[PDB]
Amino acid sequence: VQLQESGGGLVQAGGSLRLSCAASGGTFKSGGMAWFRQAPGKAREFAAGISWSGGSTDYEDSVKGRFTISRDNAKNTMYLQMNSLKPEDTAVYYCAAARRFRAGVVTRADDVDYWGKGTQVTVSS
Ligand code: NA
Repeated sequence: VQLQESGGGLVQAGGSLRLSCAASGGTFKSGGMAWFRQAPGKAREFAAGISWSGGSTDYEDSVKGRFTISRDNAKNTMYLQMNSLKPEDTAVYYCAAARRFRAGVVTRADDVDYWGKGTQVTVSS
């Protein structure tokens, strides 16, 4: 499975941003998926996760209530809606996926088989 992020760049504090991730549309598919984010020289920290079907989600504590993760398995996409952006949201955002067999919410890098290249998001006053 390959993954590719879209969205990003310079965004306004207090605004919103939607990131998207394209996943394989062929014979190999993602299971659970997630967004991770990385501050400089830090590890890829979990931000939001979603089960294969989309029925279950989880969020890092500082984004709960502001971020929504969703997916469209018909089109092989996965989205992060990021509201009320904060300076602390500045990071490289990575799309992540488990193998299809692991259908639960992904919350740990140990369970991420497939990574995107990442998209930088810089929240400016
Ligand atoms: Na990529």
